[PDB]
Amino acid sequence: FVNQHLCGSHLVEALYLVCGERGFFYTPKT
Amino acid sequence: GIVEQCCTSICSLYQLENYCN
Repeated sequence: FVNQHLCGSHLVEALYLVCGERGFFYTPKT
Repeated sequence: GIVEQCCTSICSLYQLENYCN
């Protein structure tokens, strides 16, 4: 794993890897 | 919230696991 601050799309793409085939969700705020 | 932890600092894969089940 590579350390990076994770916000926006970076967080989403990181979650695909960590959660794998289980999928994941995100909590946006308009 | 958990989003702030990852935006302002470095969420390890362990912290990231919380975003899913």
